[PDB]
Amino acid sequence: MNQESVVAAVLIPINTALTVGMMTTRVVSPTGIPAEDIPRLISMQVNQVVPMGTTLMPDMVKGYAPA
Repeated sequence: MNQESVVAAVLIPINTALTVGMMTTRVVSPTGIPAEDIPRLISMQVNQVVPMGTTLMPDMVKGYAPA
């Protein structure tokens, strides 16, 4: 029951295009966006200032959506 969740590998500001070099996978709680959405978050900007280490949420990304 330990699924890797997207984690701001770096200080991700608001309305900031997400990249593969900005996010990361880590077993954080609560478990947010799946590491499988990492490549789905790319090109997508955040709707909030997400600090480095702050789990990425689905309601914390613009134009985002599950798959």
